[PDB]
Amino acid sequence: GVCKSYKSVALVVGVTGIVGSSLAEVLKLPDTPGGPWKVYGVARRPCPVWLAKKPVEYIQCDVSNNQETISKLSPLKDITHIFYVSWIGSEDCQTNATMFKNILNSVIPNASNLQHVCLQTGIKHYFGIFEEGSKVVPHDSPFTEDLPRLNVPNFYHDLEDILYEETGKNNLTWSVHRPALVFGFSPCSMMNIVSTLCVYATICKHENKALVYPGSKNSWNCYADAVDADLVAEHEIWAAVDPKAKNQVLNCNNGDVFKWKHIWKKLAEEFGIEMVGYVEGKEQVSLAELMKDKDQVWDEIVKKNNLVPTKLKEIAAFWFADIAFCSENLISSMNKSKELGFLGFRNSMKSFVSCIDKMRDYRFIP
Amino acid sequence: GVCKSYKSVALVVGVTGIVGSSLAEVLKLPDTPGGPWKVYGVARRPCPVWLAKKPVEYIQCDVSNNQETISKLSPLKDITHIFYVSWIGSEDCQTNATMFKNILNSVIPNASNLQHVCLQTGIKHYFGIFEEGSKVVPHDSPFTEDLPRLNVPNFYHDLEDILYEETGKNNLTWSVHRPALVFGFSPCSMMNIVSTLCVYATICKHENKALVYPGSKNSWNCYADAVDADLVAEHEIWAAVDPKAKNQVLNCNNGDVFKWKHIWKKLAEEFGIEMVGYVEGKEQVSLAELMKDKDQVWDEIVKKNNLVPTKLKEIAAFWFADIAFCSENLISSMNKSKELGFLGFRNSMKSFVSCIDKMRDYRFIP
Ligand SMILES: NC(=O)c1ccc[n+]([C@@H]2O[C@H](COP(=O)([O-])OP(=O)(O)OC[C@H]3O[C@@H](n4cnc5c(N)ncnc54)[C@H](OP(=O)(O)O)[C@@H]3O)[C@@H](O)[C@H]2O)c1
Ligand SMILES: NC(=O)c1ccc[n+]([C@@H]2O[C@H](COP(=O)([O-])OP(=O)(O)OC[C@H]3O[C@@H](n4cnc5c(N)ncnc54)[C@H](OP(=O)(O)O)[C@@H]3O)[C@@H](O)[C@H]2O)c1
Ligand SMILES: CC(C)=CCC/C(C)=C/C(=O)O
Ligand SMILES: CC(C)=CCC/C(C)=C/C(=O)O
Repeated sequence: GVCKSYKSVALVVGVTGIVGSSLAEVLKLPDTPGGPWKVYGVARRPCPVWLAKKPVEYIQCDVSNNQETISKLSPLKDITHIFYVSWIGSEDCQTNATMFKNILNSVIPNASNLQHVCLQTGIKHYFGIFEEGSKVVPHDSPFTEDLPRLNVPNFYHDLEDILYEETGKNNLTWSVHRPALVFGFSPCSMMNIVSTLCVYATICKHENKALVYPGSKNSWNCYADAVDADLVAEHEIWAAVDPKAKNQVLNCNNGDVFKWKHIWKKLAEEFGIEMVGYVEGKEQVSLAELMKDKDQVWDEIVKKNNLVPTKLKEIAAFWFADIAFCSENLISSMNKSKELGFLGFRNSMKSFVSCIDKMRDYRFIP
Repeated sequence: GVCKSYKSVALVVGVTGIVGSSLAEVLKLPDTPGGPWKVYGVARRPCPVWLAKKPVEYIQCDVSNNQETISKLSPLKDITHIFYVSWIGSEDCQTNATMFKNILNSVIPNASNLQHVCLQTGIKHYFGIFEEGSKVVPHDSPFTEDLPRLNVPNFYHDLEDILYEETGKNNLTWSVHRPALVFGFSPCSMMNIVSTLCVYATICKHENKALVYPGSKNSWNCYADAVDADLVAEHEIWAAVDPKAKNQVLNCNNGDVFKWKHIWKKLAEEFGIEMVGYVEGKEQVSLAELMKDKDQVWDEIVKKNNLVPTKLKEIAAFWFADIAFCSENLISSMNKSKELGFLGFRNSMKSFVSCIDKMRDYRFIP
C-alpha cells in the first residue's frame, strides 16, 4: 500500500502527560483543524498499554539526553508542528531548558516543512514557583498576558527565551500557552488533581471513611479556575493552525470559575460516600502526610477492582493537592484568546465529572 | 410612499432605561437578528432630545395606568416581540406587577402576529431585595438558573408568574433574563453605576479633590461581574429570534470577572485625577451622604461644560453605588446560555471604559 497522506504531522513531546494524552486523542479526530494529522508521541517510559491502543507512533526517548534525541528524532523529516507539553518534574531551570533545546536542535535541521512550535508553560508565570525557599510577591489577578516576568528563577523564562530565539532564527511561528490547573485523565502525570482526589476518595471509600476535606478555609470558599485537558489541546491546535493566533502568549482556562466547596460535594456523590466539608476554625492538614503509608492499600485496591496497575505516587500527587488547597486569587483571563476568535470553553463542574467518568472508563480508578 | 416593510416589530417597554436605550440602538442595526426591526419605545416622561434623534417611534405612556395603556398600545396591531425592560423604581410588588399585566392585557388581544415576550429581571432573584427590613439568607454562588426562589416578596416572582400564565394561555413563547450589574449609558436610569461613578469623579475633579474610594474592603478586593447593556440587548434579541433559547430562564453577564480595585484606577485615569484606593482598617462611608448637598454643584458643572441638562439624582444613584460597595459573592454563571449556543461576551474592563466614552460622546458627562 502507498504511503498514507497527512495534511499535518505533530511531534507531541510528553505524550503520556496530562495534556499530551489529550492531544493524542484530539489530533486524531476527523474534524480537528489541520487534519488529517499524523502523530509522533514522545515520552521517556515504555509505551503504556492504554497508549498502545491509540493511532499514535510512540517514540521512547529521554529528551534530556542530546545524542539520544538526535538519534531518535532526526529521522522524522515530515514534522510540521511541535507541541512541547513536557517538563522534567522538578523546577531545575537548566534540565528543563536542555530538554526543550534538544527537541529543537534535533527537529529544526531535519524537518523542512516545520511551521510552528507550541510551548506549554502555565499560570505559575504570574505567581512564582513551588520551591519552598522562594519568598516572592506574586502579581495580583485576574492574570493577563501583558504582566511582566517576576524576579524569580522560573524555568518558564528560559523555555520562552529558547522558543523566541530558535523560531526567530528559522522563520517559524511560535505560541506560548499558559494553562490554569488542568482537569485531565492521565495516570502518568506528575500533577493530576482529578486523579489525585479520585484516589483519595477511593481510599476513603475502601476504608469506610468519609471524604474529609483537608484544605484551608480560603481554598474552600474562594473562586478557582481550571482547564479541561481537551480544551488545552484545542487551544494549542488553534494556535498551530490559525494565522490570528501566531506569535502570541495566551492563557488557557475553561472560561468560568468554580469553588472547591462545590467540587467536593460532587466528588463525594460520585463515589457514594459521606463528605465532611471545611470545618470552621480548623487548620489545613497535609494530604501528603495522610496518605504517606497508603501504597500497599492502593495496590490492594488495584487488585480487588482489577484496575490498570499504577503505583500510588505515580497516579496521585498529594503534595499538589496540598498546594491547590492553600491557594487563592489565581484566576486568569481568557479575554485575549476570545478577542483573537477562540471561543472554546467548558463548564468546569461538568469537566471535573467528565474526567472522573473518563478515568473510570480507562479502568484507572473504580 | 408605500408602507415600509419590517420583518419584526418590537415594543420596548422602558426605552429610556439602561437596557431599553441600548435596545433602541441595537434593534435598528442592519445585521441584527430578526431585522429589519421597527421599534416602538415606551416610557413615562416626554421623549428626551437624545432619544428623539433615533429611528424609534416614541410612545409616552404611564404603563401603571390600565386605561392609558389600552388607549396608547391597543392600536399597535403589528407588534411581534415585547421587551419588558422596566420597573417602577420601588420594590412594591403589586405596582410592578400591574405595569407588566397592563402591557400584556393591552397588546395580546390586539397584536395577532405577536410571538414572544422577553421579561428582564436580574440577579436579585438569587440573593434578595434592597428593602432594609428584609433579613434573608441568599443562595451561594456562582448563581445558576436551577436555584429555587428565595422566601422573600420579590416582585420578580410576580412578573414571572404573570409571564408564564399569559404566554401559556395564548401560545406565545417567553424568556426571563437575569442580568448582572449593568454597565450602560442612559442618564435617565434609576440604577446606572457607571454614570454614578462618572458623576462622582467629575465632582471630585471640579473640586480639585482626589477620587476617594468610599466602599468596603471586601468589595474592593472581591471578584465582581457585570453586563454591558449592548450584550443584554443582544441576549434578549437572541432569545426573541432563536428557537433554542425559547421558554428559558437565562442569566446574562459579560462572561468574565473584574475587581472594583482595578476599575477605580481606570476611573481615575479616565478623569486625569489622583485616586485614593481602599485604606486598610477604614469602614465604608456613604457616598449618598457625601453627595447629599451637591445638586447645585452638578448644575454648575452642567452649565460650565455645556452638558445635556440632568438633575443630579436622575443621572446618578449614589445609594446604588453604596450597595455595590458592600456586596460580594454575587458572581452569576453564563454556562446555560453558552451551552444553548449564545457565545456573546465583553471584556468588562473595556466595557466600563466604553460606557465612559459613550456618555462623553452623548455630552451626559465631561
Ligand atoms: N498539570 C497541571 O495541572 C498543569 C497546569 C498548568 C500548567 N502545567 C505545566 O504544563 C507543563 C507540562 O506539564 P504537565 O503537567 O502537562 O506534565 P505531566 O502530566 O507530568 O507529563 C509530563 C510528560 O513529560 C514526559 N517527560 C518527562 N521527562 C521527560 C524526559 N526526560 N524525556 C521525555 N519525556 C519526558 C513524561 O513522560 P515520562 O513519565 O515517560 O517521563 C510525560 O509524558 C509544565 O510546565 C507544567 O508546569 C501543568
Ligand atoms: N440597572 C442595573 O444595573 C440592573 C441590573 C440587573 C437587573 N436590573 C433590573 O432590570 C429591570 C429594569 O430596570 P433597569 O435598571 O433597566 O431600569 P431603568 O434604567 O431605571 O429604566 C426604567 C425604565 O422604565 C420606565 N418606566 C418606569 N416607570 C414607568 C411607568 N410607570 N410607565 C412607563 N415607563 C416607566 C422608565 O422611564 P421613565 O423615567 O420615563 O419613567 C425607564 O425607561 C429591573 O427589574 C431591574 O431591577 C437592573
Ligand atoms: C492552584 C494550583 C495548584 C495552581 C497551579 C497550576 C499549575 C500546575 C500551574 C503551572 O504549572 O504553571
Ligand atoms: C452589586 C450590585 C449592586 C448588584 C445588583 C445588580 C442588580 C441591580 C440586580 C437586580 O436588579 O436584579
